Amino acid sequence: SLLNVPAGKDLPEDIYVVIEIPANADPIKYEIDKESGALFVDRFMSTAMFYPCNYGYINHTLSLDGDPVDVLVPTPYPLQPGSVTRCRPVGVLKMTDEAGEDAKLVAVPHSKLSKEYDHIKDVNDLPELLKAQIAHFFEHYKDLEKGKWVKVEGWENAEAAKAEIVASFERAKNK
Amino acid sequence: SLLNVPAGKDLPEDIYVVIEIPANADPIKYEIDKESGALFVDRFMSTAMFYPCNYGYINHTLSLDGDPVDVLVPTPYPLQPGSVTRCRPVGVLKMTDEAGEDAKLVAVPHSKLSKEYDHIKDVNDLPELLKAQIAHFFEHYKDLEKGKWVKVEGWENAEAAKAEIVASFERAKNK
Amino acid sequence: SLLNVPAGKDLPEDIYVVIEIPANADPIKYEIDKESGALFVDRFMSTAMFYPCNYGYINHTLSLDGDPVDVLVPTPYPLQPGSVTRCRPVGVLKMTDEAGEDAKLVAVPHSKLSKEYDHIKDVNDLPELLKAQIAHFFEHYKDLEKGKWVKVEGWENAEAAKAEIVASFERAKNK
Amino acid sequence: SLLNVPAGKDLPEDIYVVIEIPANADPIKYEIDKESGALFVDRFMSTAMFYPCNYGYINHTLSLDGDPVDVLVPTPYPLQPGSVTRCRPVGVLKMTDEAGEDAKLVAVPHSKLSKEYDHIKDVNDLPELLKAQIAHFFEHYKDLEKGKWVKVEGWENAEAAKAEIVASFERAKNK
Amino acid sequence: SLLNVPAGKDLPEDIYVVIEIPANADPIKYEIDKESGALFVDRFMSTAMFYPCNYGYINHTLSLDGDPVDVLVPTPYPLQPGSVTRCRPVGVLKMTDEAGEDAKLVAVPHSKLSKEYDHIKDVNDLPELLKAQIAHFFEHYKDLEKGKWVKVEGWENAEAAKAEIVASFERAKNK
Amino acid sequence: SLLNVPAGKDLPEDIYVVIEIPANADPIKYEIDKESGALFVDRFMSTAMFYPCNYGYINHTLSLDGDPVDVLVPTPYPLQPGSVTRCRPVGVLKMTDEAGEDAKLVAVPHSKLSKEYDHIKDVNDLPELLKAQIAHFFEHYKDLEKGKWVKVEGWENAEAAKAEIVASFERAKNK
Ligand SMILES: [Ca+2]
Ligand SMILES: [Ca+2]
Ligand SMILES: [Ca+2]
Ligand SMILES: [Ca+2]
Ligand SMILES: [Ca+2]
Ligand SMILES: [Ca+2]
Ligand SMILES: [Ca+2]
Ligand SMILES: [Ca+2]
Ligand SMILES: [Ca+2]
Ligand SMILES: [Ca+2]
Ligand SMILES: [Ca+2]
Ligand SMILES: [Ca+2]
Ligand SMILES: [Ca+2]
Ligand SMILES: [Ca+2]
Ligand SMILES: [Ca+2]
Ligand SMILES: [Ca+2]
Ligand SMILES: [Ca+2]
Ligand SMILES: [Ca+2]
Ligand SMILES: [Ca+2]
Ligand SMILES: [Ca+2]
Ligand SMILES: [Ca+2]
Ligand SMILES: [Ca+2]
Ligand SMILES: [Ca+2]
Ligand SMILES: [Ca+2]
Ligand SMILES: [Ca+2]
Ligand SMILES: [Ca+2]
Ligand SMILES: [Ca+2]
Ligand SMILES: [Ca+2]
Ligand SMILES: [Ca+2]
Ligand SMILES: [Ca+2]
Ligand SMILES: [Cl-]
Ligand SMILES: [Cl-]
Ligand SMILES: [Cl-]
Ligand SMILES: [Cl-]
Ligand SMILES: [Cl-]
Ligand SMILES: [Cl-]
Ligand SMILES: [Cl-]
Ligand SMILES: [Cl-]
Ligand SMILES: [Cl-]
Ligand SMILES: [Cl-]
Ligand SMILES: [Cl-]
Ligand SMILES: [Cl-]
Ligand SMILES: [Cl-]
Ligand SMILES: [Cl-]
Ligand SMILES: [Cl-]
Ligand SMILES: [Cl-]
Ligand SMILES: [Cl-]
Ligand SMILES: [Cl-]
Ligand code: NA
Ligand code: NA
Ligand code: NA
Ligand code: NA
Ligand code: NA
Ligand code: NA
Repeated sequence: SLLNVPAGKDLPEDIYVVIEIPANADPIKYEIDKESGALFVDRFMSTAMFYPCNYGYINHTLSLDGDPVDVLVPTPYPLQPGSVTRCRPVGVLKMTDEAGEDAKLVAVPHSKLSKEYDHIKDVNDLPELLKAQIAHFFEHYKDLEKGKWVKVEGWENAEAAKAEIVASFERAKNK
Repeated sequence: SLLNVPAGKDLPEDIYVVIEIPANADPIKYEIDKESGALFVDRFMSTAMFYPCNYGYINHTLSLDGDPVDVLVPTPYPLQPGSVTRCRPVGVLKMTDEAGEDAKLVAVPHSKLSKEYDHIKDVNDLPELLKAQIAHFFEHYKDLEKGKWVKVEGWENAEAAKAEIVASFERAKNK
Repeated sequence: SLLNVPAGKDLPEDIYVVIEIPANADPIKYEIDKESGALFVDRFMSTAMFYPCNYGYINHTLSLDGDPVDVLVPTPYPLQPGSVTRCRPVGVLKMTDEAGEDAKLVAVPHSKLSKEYDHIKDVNDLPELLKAQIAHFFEHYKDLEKGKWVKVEGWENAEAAKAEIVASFERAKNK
Repeated sequence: SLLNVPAGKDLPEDIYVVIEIPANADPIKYEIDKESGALFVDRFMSTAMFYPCNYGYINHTLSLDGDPVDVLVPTPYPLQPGSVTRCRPVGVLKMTDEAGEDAKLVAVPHSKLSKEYDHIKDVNDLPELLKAQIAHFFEHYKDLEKGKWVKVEGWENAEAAKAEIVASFERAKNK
Repeated sequence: SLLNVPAGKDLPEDIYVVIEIPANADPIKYEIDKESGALFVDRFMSTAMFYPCNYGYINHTLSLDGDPVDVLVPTPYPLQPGSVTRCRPVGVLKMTDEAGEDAKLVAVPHSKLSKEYDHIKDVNDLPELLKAQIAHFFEHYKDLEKGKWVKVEGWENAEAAKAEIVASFERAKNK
Repeated sequence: SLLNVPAGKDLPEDIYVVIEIPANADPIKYEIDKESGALFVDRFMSTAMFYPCNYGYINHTLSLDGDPVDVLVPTPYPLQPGSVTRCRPVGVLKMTDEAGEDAKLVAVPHSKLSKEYDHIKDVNDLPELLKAQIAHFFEHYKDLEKGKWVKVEGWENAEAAKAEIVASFERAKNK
């Protein structure tokens, strides 16, 4: 099932991301259920916003927030919910929510899937417009949901992203 | 797998529906296979009709027709086949087919997913147009399939819907 | 051409809206060009937001901002850019932008097109979620465009909407 | 504008059809307005049905019902509303509605656009499933609209279709 | 899971195909992973081409190339990735790639799903345009991927397709 | 109508392109008719290929092939057929077809529509993958259409593109 997919072929540079929400999609927040492996509806979003990239997680990781590491994956065409993509981390957006710190990584399709993103090596290589759009999304998408809130802090580099992956992989392994 | 998803967090008011057919979709009737959990094509429909809401079933239920309880779920945007949505029953359409009685429940997204449908408490609160469209769909979608037929009987209330859920949950539990 | 379509069969209660941007669409702001009648791209929006309803204008009207009256039209399914829909005003959102006051009307499909929206008679009958989503959209969609900004003021009723239509129709007639 | 497009390069075998409603579309009945050339919404259909082929009319024709000849055009992919396709008539479905007789022609893409439909020479060459789906659509799509109704009579051949085209072209020419 | 679906109810005439890539889709080559049953991205294709039919495989088969038998399934509407369709083989396209011979079967929806394809009994009954489009796709889709290449050889009949199914089913059974 | 749209606000650097075919679309080749301004179907393409960018022309230009200048416009989201986009030329692909030389320009959305493409100043700044995909498309899309053929020659720079625009604008002006 999706529950058995590796974290990656060679973490932290070569990872797999399980997609929950496609790019360019309707505002339905899906989440894989840890017990069943099934895709559940978490929310029908109240804001007229959409996730700016495909969105999902790295299996077999455990962040300090109790969930697997969250990742945004830009692609040329939107991915299927429940599919798995090989990727390479390039940066991370830090933010604070009602529960504490959080982080949203950005990882690009691995070179074996396409050469398209090979030129993006670190966070400064992501388009400025894309980074601004991502920050604005996380800052505002919960504006109409009482109880949940997000304050965006700022971007960090690929080494910071990779550190989150390794820390969270080792935490899961040792759980 | 989808085979392991609960009937609901607190039946009959708080249920899960496993979606087989999205709203606003092409006329492909999908059904989850009980053995494998996979989504199979049942039919490429002959009529130029579409399911009027997302359509699926309540897992771990057994109706007198030998299948899990059938449910229609209105949503703001169409759901993914194979996804699971938390919902609240509000009414039921009774009908007769080539095999006997049947029923098609209507359940709305649970308040935790969105406040949108909180105002729909019972069958009289569903829009008249939606109810008429649903009845017309079930009356006619099999008009060109020899062997299968449906005669729509009429709507009943949320208590009737809830009774079907409980009866069919207890039948499954006791199988 | 679109340039020759009436303001309405019986203003201000029975109007036509020329659609520029569909509901549930990609974030491309289109505008009809007054000279040619053609649909031009105004902007590829920087924010990950979408217009919450179909959006367009009432032909043969002139508001104090120099443009025809702006209208949002909820529909069951998204409309085609460049199409024309008969509608009935129900409310108006007032706002301030870099140039001055503005207003975004809401008008629902006319009863002759469908009975669906007949129950919405005034602004209090629009769903609260929809109104909040609309306000949030206009408050934030220009957050990443330097030079353009919007501060949302608040909703007014169908009589206020109708007054804007009549004032702007008479201004155009007298230009 | 669309108002100036010919009936055809060589009627009745080689015609142009102005498309109003795409195949595989949402249930929005569009109609071109004779005065403006603009695409208007006629109806948001109440039934959960869709037009089985692209649907439109032959310009510069006048049938006994006061409108241009109505035509269904099967294509491999859905057409744009307002576009024009070169086609060849192959058959006609006769029907009675609240106003009198009507007819819905079927015309296939001309050989110059594609060889795909060259094998369909007459009404017996259309797939049986397609013909049944078309008849069922026209029989039922107005089932929930009070005031409008349709009783389907039966299919006739390409010569019958061609006769309707010629009669209606000559009626328009002589208006 | 998808891993447990039969090869077919009555091979080689009555088979199941697990769909990986829908018809009319974006150029994302998906493949089910043998270990997990999950849908992985194999490639973001470099060419502006799309798979001409739905594409997938027959479970519990093993061809000489080490993978299950590959099958193209024409349908009236595109299928969901990960869904399963009952079908009937009608022909096979032979080709050579960087690793050796290959074959791409064509199988049509089984009569129980629809009567639409019952008239296609053998390879000569497939439309010429469809066969040419399929051959051209496989000849060119890898033109921009270094390392992978395809030279199309030619079509063979339903008996040849059926022989591949049986040989590959027996090879798997005996592994 | 579309017939009255300028070539551009300040040719050759600041042009308008009238879109005929969206990005990421079905394989339907549309062309605006010079007489009517309407969008006609030219071809239902036989190959399983799609135009790699939005495609259209510069109005009020006349190339040596008798038609307005042809332009590809990359955008973040596909454009509407018949819409008009302000753009800036960056390069040109030269090719030979059954009638003689041809050229396909590439122009990016103007800075006023978005900052996204400001970094693309000349042909070397276009992604290599995109350029290869475009060349491969034009080399192969007519492979199954008898009578029409294309041999791709190679790319030239923004000055070459601009020269084509000016030459063809002056030819039209002087017709
Ligand atoms: Ca979308
Ligand atoms: Ca998560
Ligand atoms: Ca969080
Ligand atoms: Ca997290
Ligand atoms: Ca915030
Ligand atoms: Ca649909
Ligand atoms: Ca069922
Ligand atoms: Ca039944
Ligand atoms: Ca049942
Ligand atoms: Ca019936
Ligand atoms: Ca959308
Ligand atoms: Ca405006
Ligand atoms: Ca303004
Ligand atoms: Ca205004
Ligand atoms: Ca603001
Ligand atoms: Ca559709
Ligand atoms: Ca008509
Ligand atoms: Ca009629
Ligand atoms: Ca008629
Ligand atoms: Ca009838
Ligand atoms: Ca497509
Ligand atoms: Ca395979
Ligand atoms: Ca191979
Ligand atoms: Ca193979
Ligand atoms: Ca080759
Ligand atoms: Ca597409
Ligand atoms: Ca051209
Ligand atoms: Ca040419
Ligand atoms: Ca040219
Ligand atoms: Ca060539
Ligand atoms: Cl792992
Ligand atoms: Cl993306
Ligand atoms: Cl990589
Ligand atoms: Cl349970
Ligand atoms: Cl729905
Ligand atoms: Cl609830
Ligand atoms: Cl007027
Ligand atoms: Cl809407
Ligand atoms: Cl009204
Ligand atoms: Cl004419
Ligand atoms: Cl069609
Ligand atoms: Cl022909
Ligand atoms: Cl088996
Ligand atoms: Cl297909
Ligand atoms: Cl069969
Ligand atoms: Cl000009
Ligand atoms: Cl593009
Ligand atoms: Cl510019
Ligand atoms: Na909030
Ligand atoms: Na039947
Ligand atoms: Na701004
Ligand atoms: Na009726
Ligand atoms: Na290659
Ligand atoms: Na050719």
